[PDB]
Order: sequence, then structure tokens, then C-alpha cells
Amino acid sequence: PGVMTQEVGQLLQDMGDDVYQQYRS
Amino acid sequence: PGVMTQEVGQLLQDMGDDVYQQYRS
Amino acid sequence: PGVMTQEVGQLLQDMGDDVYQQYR
Amino acid sequence: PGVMTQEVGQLLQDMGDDVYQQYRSL
Amino acid sequence: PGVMTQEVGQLLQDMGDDVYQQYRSL
Amino acid sequence: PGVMTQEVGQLLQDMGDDVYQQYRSL
Amino acid sequence: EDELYRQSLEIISRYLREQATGAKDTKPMGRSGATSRKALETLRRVGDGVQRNHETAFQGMLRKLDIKNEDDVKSLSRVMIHVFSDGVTNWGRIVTLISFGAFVAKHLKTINQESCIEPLAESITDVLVRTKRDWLVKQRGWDGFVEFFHVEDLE
Amino acid sequence: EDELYRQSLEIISRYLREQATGAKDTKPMGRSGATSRKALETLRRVGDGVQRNHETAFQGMLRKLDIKNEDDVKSLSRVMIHVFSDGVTNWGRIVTLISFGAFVAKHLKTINQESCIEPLAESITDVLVRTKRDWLVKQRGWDGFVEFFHVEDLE
Amino acid sequence: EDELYRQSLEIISRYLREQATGAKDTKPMGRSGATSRKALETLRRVGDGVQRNHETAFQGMLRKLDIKNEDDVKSLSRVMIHVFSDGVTNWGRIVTLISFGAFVAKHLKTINQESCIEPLAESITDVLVRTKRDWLVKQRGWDGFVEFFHVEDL
Amino acid sequence: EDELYRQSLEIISRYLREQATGAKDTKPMGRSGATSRKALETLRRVGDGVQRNHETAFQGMLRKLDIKNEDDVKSLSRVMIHVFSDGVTNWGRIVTLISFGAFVAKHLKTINQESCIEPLAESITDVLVRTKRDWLVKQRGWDGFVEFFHVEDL
Amino acid sequence: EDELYRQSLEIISRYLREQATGAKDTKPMGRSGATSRKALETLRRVGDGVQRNHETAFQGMLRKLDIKNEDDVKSLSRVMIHVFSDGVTNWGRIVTLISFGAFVAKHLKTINQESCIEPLAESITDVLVRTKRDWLVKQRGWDGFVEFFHVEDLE
Amino acid sequence: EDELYRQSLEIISRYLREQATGAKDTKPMGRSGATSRKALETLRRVGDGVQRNHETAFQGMLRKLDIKNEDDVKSLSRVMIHVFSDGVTNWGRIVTLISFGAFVAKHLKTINQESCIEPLAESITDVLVRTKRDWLVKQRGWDGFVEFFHVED
Repeated sequence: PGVMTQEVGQLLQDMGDDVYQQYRS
Repeated sequence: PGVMTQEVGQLLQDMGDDVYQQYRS
Repeated sequence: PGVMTQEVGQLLQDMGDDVYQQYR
Repeated sequence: PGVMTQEVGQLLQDMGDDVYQQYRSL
Repeated sequence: PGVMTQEVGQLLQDMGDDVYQQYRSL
Repeated sequence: PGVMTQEVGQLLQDMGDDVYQQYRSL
Repeated sequence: EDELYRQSLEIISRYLREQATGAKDTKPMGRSGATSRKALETLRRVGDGVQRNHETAFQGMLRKLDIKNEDDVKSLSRVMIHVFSDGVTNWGRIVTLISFGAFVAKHLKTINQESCIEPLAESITDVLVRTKRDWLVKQRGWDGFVEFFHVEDLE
Repeated sequence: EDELYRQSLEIISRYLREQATGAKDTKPMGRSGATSRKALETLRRVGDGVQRNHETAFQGMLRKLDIKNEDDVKSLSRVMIHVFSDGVTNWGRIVTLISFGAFVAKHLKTINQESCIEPLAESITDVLVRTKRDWLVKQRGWDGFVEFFHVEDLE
Repeated sequence: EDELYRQSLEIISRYLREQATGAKDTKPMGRSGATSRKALETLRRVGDGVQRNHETAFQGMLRKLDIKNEDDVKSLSRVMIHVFSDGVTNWGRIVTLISFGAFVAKHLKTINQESCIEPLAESITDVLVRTKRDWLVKQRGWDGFVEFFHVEDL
Repeated sequence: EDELYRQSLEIISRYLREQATGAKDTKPMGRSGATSRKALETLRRVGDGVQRNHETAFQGMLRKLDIKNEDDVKSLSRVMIHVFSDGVTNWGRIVTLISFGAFVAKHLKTINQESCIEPLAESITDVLVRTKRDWLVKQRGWDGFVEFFHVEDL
Repeated sequence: EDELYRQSLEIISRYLREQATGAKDTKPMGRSGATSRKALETLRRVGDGVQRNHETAFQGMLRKLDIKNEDDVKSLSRVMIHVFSDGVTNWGRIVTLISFGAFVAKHLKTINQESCIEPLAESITDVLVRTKRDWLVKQRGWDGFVEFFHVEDLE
Repeated sequence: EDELYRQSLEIISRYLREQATGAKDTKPMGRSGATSRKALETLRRVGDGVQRNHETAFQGMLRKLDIKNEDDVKSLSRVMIHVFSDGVTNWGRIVTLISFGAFVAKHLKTINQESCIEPLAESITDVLVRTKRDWLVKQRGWDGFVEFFHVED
């Protein structure tokens, strides 16, 4: 209704985890 | 093979004749 | 690969024969 | 992997079958 | 209304004596 | 039954024993 | 041909088979066998009774024979012929041979050799017809069989 | 060309596939709809009964067969043939074979091998029609099956 | 041409478009207007219900499929095929597939890829018609879809 | 304690178990090993040989007994008693009985009644010790069992 | 208070979490550190082998369990007990249980139920520790785990 | 390669090494690790037992042997062979052989000759596998070793 923050959050979550991959070890 | 035949046969005879006498009359 | 052919077969036979007479 | 079509496909199968159970004539 | 066990026993009785006679012994 | 714990469990048993045979010191 | 070998085999095989499995099977006998169905009833009535009476003895006698595969059916043939070796033929001996044959049939199922049961009934029918056909006819076949073991009841 | 085979495969597949599904499919049948439907209803009643009764046993029996996929189906065919090795054919054995098949069908869904369910129904149908067709025609096919398992209604 | 296909496309495209947009369209159909309108209303009822029921599951399922652009729309085709990968076909399985399609459409708008919505509806329409046309004509098309999901009066 | 019992049970239970489970076990024994292991190895040799020699007959004999569950275990006890009913006792008769037990154990596995196997082993261990303990200790127990079935070339 | 429970939970929960995320997490480790990391490495290698071998079967098996939310985890506890109900315990059965537990973990992520991952690992650890404490110690815990699945050789 | 030799050397070397240093290097063993580790545990138990039983005697016996360097290792080989010179072979003599060997290993560490510890384990492993292989296989190798000394719990 409502602003699906859960959706945007999970989207940012995966992008964030990918940024981790690009720069880690 | 067959080592018996006899003994068994004679036993069956008497039993048979007993049955014979049983239903004879 | 099942070497159980005769074993399972006879088991089903006896079970089938019991279904028989239950409905006969 | 890397696209579990069978997995999500099977999940949709169950859900769709439940939907069929819900609306079918009794 | 009961399975005759002497029959099975008598069979095993005979088989056992054959196994005894078999050249494990003598 | 309606709760399939036994079939899955038994299946898991045989899969586990196969693994046991796989890595066991021959 | 040989209408007498047929029916005879049928009656004996029916009896040996049904005594082995446990219960009865395809009731409509083939001849047409009103007589064949009578004889099977008479055979199962009298035969079972005889089997109960000498179950103890049959066990040892059969154990003595030591039957374990089809080649041992021949040893049963030798026994049956020895029963009539004294020249005397009657329904008492004949029906007892079939009762003992039934006792063997159960044994063959116990040792998982059910395939020997039909060759067994065959050998029993063989001996009776091969050696005693004239007596069977003279005693009016299976009708003389039923008539002999018919009990008056009455009342 | 073989109306008996088509109807048999139809009824058996319908029962097995729906036992695998966990819900019943009631949609109309191919040819003789009434007979087949009645047979499917009867098979449901008796078959579910057989399975509830021997569930524990069936579990171990199938376990020993070690069915993993379609290549293990012929192992089932060998078992089915062996069910008729003693010469005796009846509806009890037939419905139990079908009931065990429905049990194998559920297992096939459990191990994600639902594709083998049709070759399963086929081999079950094959054994019955290839080796026991004369018996099935004599027993009036699936009309006799319904008749056999028909149960008294208490009026 | 394929009369069955064209009507299926219009209905599914309309639903997926308005679900993504948020507001019902609701411009009048559309060749065979009556049936098509009834199907959409029916699809709105059952479809939303499926989405409301399996929303949590749908979120994860779609997430695993990793849909970012139109190239990934083709990957959903393999999924839709698998939904029927056992011969089984009913109206429940079909309406669920469409309901998951509407959920994917919303995701596409969320990631600013609305240009993939229309190809998605086409892919959905494709699978339904291509593999189960004989089934669809047998169930009287969308008239049968409406009939199945009709709930008694009162 | 009945020292002959823990050893006898261990040997008979281990044999029946690996015969049923299909794959022989390897674990060390209890008291010290040696003899118990030698007995089990001997039992494998003779026992499997007996089974292969009398598998067909065993199939029907067991079928007649109609063993379905743990209640039917008691029926087997009476079969074991009949083996030594004529007052005769030898190592051949003992190994044949245990061989039949292993055959029964496989059947218990086949019908999903594996919980009856250990009770079966106990019932077999019972008969031997209960009525034939004197004979057993007089034949040097399991050392005599191994000695009897020894056949070695070299 | 129970190092065995704590250590076991770490290894198993580490395995289940990382299998779900897909990201092989290299943030080691805990108290024992050494053995625990070696156990997690062995769990990965061996477990992924089992998961690849029975991926097809695992899918159907978990499908029939119908695990949707937190309450359904209790259904898995019952399964794990049945894995040992025959009294037999070995590293093969224990690791396969963990491998299947990891398979459920992948599934929980799929239906967006990641919050159920930790109770899943806990339930696995419960059954193992509650019911197999003695066997684990007699087999020297997770040192007997690395010892069993050890592969070397070639020079 | 010889599997029996690899296992025996592994077991004997590890025992002599840990008896010398006084530690415990239970790292990943060979392929038949379960047998090897059980055998080593048994060797720890029985071996220490034999040592505490005859330590006073061992001291003088090794002293008389006068072992100073790797040249003197061939002297231990003669002693080892002479143990079986009556044609008799059993686990008692074998475990005693290895027990005395562990006593020599400590002495080698005491006189700063730890380099001779591996050749010592080799020589012990040699006389067993090179000359008594038939008996060892008959007694089921190291499986029979653990079985023989199993007591009790």
C-alpha cells in the first residue's frame, strides 16, 4: 500500500553482497 | 534313488485294508 | 539387479490369496 | 543450477494443485 | 489352526545330520 | 502415512550406509 | 481318448493340488463330471480322515522315502506298485495310496517344490490305470468308488 | 485392436497416477465409461484397503527391490510373473499386484521419479494381458472385477 | 490466425500490466469483449488471492531466479514448462502460473524494467497455448476458466 | 553370569545381523576376541554354504511358519526344540539351525520387521544354552565348534 | 556447559547457513578452532558429494515432508530419529543427515524462510547429542569424524 | 610398495618418536587409520607396561649393548633376530621388541643422537616385516595385534 521495504531491502541485500565479492580476498 | 519301497508299501497295505474294513459292512 | 524376485513374488501371492476369500 | 527451474517449477505445481482443490466442485 | 512345527524341525533335523556327515567330520 | 517420516528416514539410512561403504577403510 | 485316465487324473490332481494350497479351486469339473465332483468330495472326505489317522506314521514313512526333487517321484511309483504286489485289489488300498500322495503334495510345497505335484498326481494315476484298469471297470470305475465309501445318513 | 489392453492400462494408470498425486482424478473415461469408472471406484476401495493393511510389509519389500528408476522396472516385471508361477490365477492376486504397484507409484514420487509411473502401469498391464488374457476374457474382464469385489449393501 | 492465442495474450497482458501499474485499466475488451472481461475480473479475484496466500514464498522463489532484464525473461519459460512436467493440467496450475507472472511483473517495475512486462506476458501466453492448446479448447477456453472459478450465488 | 551366553549371543546376533543387513561387519568382539571371531568366520563359511545348499527348501519351510512379527518369534522356538527332540546333538545340527535363523533374519528385513532380529538371536541363543549347556561345555563351547568345522589344507 | 553440543552446533549451523547463502564463509572459527574448521571442511567436501549424488531423490523426499514454516521443522526431528531406529550408528548415516539438513536449508531460503535455518541446525544437533552422546564420545567426537572421511595417498 | 610395511613403520616410528620426545603427534595417519590408531593406543598401554615392568633391567641391557651412534644400530638388529632364533613367534616377544626399542629411542635422545631414532624404527620394522611376514599375515596383521592385547572394560 504501503511501501514494500522488504522488497527493496532484499534487492539492496544482494547488490551489497555482490559488492563484497568484487572487493574481498 | 530308492532304498525303501518296501516297508512303506506293506504299511500302506494294512492301513488300506483297515480303511477297507472300516467302510466295508 | 533385484535378486529378490522369488521372495517378493511369493509374499505378494500369499497376500493376494488373503484378499481372495476376504471378498469371495 | 545456476537456474533451479525444477525447484521453483515443483513448488508452483503444489500451489497450483492446492488452488485446484480449493475451487473444484465437491 | 496351527502350523505343524515338527515337519520343519524334522527337515532341519535331517539337514543337520547331513552337514555333520559332510567332510567337516569323519 | 500423512507424515512421511519413515520412508524418507529409511531412504536416508541406505544412502548413509552407501556413504559408509564408500569411505570406510577398505 | 481313454476317458478313464482323464477324470482319474483330474480327480487325483484336484485333490493333491487343493490339499497343498489349502482351499478349493475351479469347481466345475470337466467330463461332464457329476461323478468327478462326487468323487472329489468323497476323496477329500475319506482321504482327509485317513490322513488324520496316520499323520504320525505318514511323516516317518515319507521322511524315509526322502523326496526332494522331481527325480524322486519315481521312488513313489515303486511304492505304489508294491502295495498291490500281493494280488489283492480293493478301494481301501487305492484310496490310501491317494491319501499318502496328498501327504506328499503338502511336503513338496513345504520344501518349495510345488512343480513336482502335478507329475506326482500323474504317477499315481499312471499306476492305477496301467496296472488295475480291468478291476476299475469291473468295479464300475469312480461310480464304484463313490458307492463303496457312501455312508448311510439316514439318519 | 486389444480393447481389453486399452481399458486395463487406462484403469491401472488412473489409479496409480492419482495414488502418486495424493488426490483423485474423476474425469470421464475413454470408451466404456461406466464400467471403467466403476472399476476405478472399486479399485480405490479395495486397493486403499490392501495398502493400509500391508503398508509396513510393502515398505520393506519394495526397499529390497531397490527401485531407483526406469531401468529397474523389469525387476518388477519378474516379480509380477513370479506371482503366477504356481499356476493359480485369481482377482486377489491381481488386485494386490495393482495395489503394490500403487505403492511403488507413491515411492516413485517420493524419490522424484514420477516419469517411471507410466512404464510401471504398462508392465503391470503387460503381464496381465500377455500371459493371462484367456483368464481375463473368461472372467468377463473388468465387469468381473467389479462383480468380484462388489460388497453387500444391507437393505 | 490463432483466436485462442490472441485472446489469451490480451487477458494476461492486461492483468500483468495493471498489477504492475497498481491500478486496474480498465478499458473495455477487446474482440470477444464479454468473456474476456469476465476472465479478467475472475483473474483479479483468484489471482490476487493466490498472491496474497503465497506472497512470502513468491518473493524467495523469484529472487533465486535472478531476474534483472529481458534476457532473464526467457529463463522463466523453463519454469512454466516444468509446472506441467508430469502430464497433469488443471485450472489451478494455470491461474497460479499467471499469478506468479503478475508478481514478476511488479518486480520488473520495481527494478525499472517495465519493458520486460509485455514480453513476459507473451512468454506466459506462449507456454499455455503451445503445449496445452488441445486442453484449452476442450475446457472451452476462457469461458471454462470463468466457469471453474465461479463461486455459488448468495 | 552365563559367560557362555554373552559370547554365544554376540556370535549369533552378529551373524544374523550381517546376514540380514547384507554386508558383514568388522567390529572387534567383547571379552578378548580370538575365539568369538574364529567362530563367526567359521559360521560364515559353513552357514552360507548350508544356505546356498538348502536355499530353495528354506524358502518354503519359512513360508509355512508364516512369520510376520515379533509374536511369531515364539513359534520358531518350538521349531528349534524339535531339532534336538530325538536326544541327538552334533555341531551339524547346531550350525544348520543358526543358518536357518540367518535365513529368517533376511526375511524379517524383507518385511520391515528388523526389530525382531535381536529377539530372534536371543531365542536361538536360549535353546542352545537352556537344554544343551552340559553338552556345550563338554564340547569346549565355541572352541569345539571351530575345531569341528576346521578343514585347512596347509 | 556442553562443549560437544556447542562445537557440533557450530559445525552444522555453519554448514547449513553457508549452503543456503551459497557463499562459502571463511570467518573461523571458535574454541577448538582447529578440529572444528577441519570438520567444516570435511563436511563441505563429503556433504556436497552426497548432495550432488542424491539431488534428484532429495528433492522429492523434502517435497513429501512439506516444510513451509517454523512448526514444520519438528517434522524433520521425527525423520532423524527414524534414521537410527534400527540401532545402527555410523558416520555415513550421520553425515547424510547433515547433507539432507543442508538441502532443507537451501529450500528454506527458496521459500523465503531463512529464519528457520538456525532452528533447523539446532534440531539436528539436538537429536545427535541427546540420543548419541555415548557413540560420539566412543568415536572421539569430531576427531573421529575427520579420521573416518580422510583421503590421502599418491606420491 | 608394501602396505604392511608402510603401516608397521608408521605405528612403530610414531611410538618410538613420542616415547622419546614425550609428546603425542596424532596427526592424520595412513589409509588404514582406524587399525593403526587402535594399535598405537594398544602399544601405548602394553608398551609402557612392559617398560615399567623391566625398566631397571632394560637400563643395564642397553648399557651393555653400548649404543653410541648409528653404527651401533646394526647391533640391535642382531639382538632382535636372536629373539626369534628358537623358531617361536608370538605377540609377547614382538611388543617387547618394540618396547625395548622405545627405551633405546629415549637413550638416543639422552646422548643427543636423535638422528638414529628413525633408522632404529626402520630396523625394528624390518625384522618383523622382512623375516616374520608369514606369521603376521596369518595373525591378521595389526588387527590381530589389537585383538590379542584387548582387555577389558
